Amino acid sequence: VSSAAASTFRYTSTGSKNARLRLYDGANNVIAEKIVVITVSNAGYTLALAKTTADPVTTDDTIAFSAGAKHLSSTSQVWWTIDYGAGESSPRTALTMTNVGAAAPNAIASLSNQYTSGGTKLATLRIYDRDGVGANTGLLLASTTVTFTVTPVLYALESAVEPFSPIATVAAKWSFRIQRSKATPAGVTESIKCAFFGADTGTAPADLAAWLTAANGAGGLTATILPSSIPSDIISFTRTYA
Repeated sequence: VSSAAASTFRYTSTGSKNARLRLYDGANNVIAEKIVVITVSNAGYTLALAKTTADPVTTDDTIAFSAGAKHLSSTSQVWWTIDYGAGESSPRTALTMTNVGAAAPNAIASLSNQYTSGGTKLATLRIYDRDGVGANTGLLLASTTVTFTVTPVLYALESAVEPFSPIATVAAKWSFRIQRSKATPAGVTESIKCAFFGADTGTAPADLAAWLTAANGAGGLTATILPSSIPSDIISFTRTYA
């Protein structure tokens, strides 16, 4: 029918398609017609995902995952994205579907994240047929989700006043120490900026952002806790009451 090279197409939707070859006269009437049925089925995609770390996960450590993608008989490059509860990675990452059948799913490397907060966290791995680089966003080939709990790290406070009863119009030294429920991992030093409000001024920051500004402001101090240590350095605020 032509001397041109073969033409390649990828079907957007699933179902049954009718590759149709037609012969047209001058009046665009069908003379001869040939139909080839193409079955576009997106099933048969297996997505495995699990967490490597098995001990009670803390917010200090980094939780890593092992993930893989497999198809029954299709060896075609797909795209994958990962969501840790905050959204999906903006560039879809290409995956080569070298292995098929039931031998071994193709693995996905460098899957890890650090969870700032605690509680129940879920990780969802999704695979799409087409890259989302452009306006094209192919059908979601498959998805999976694994949920787990992470124990948050709680902070306890020890407080004292250098004079136990601050004399009116006399300076008093508030001393503060911070205890961490879990020892900080080695190589990680924690610098926490703290702001204190005494009853002398009579006005306290009623807003969280105001407290943050006070901590980062002049009337705030910094407590440094060294790696592999529970306690913190003593923090001393001098305040005068009238």
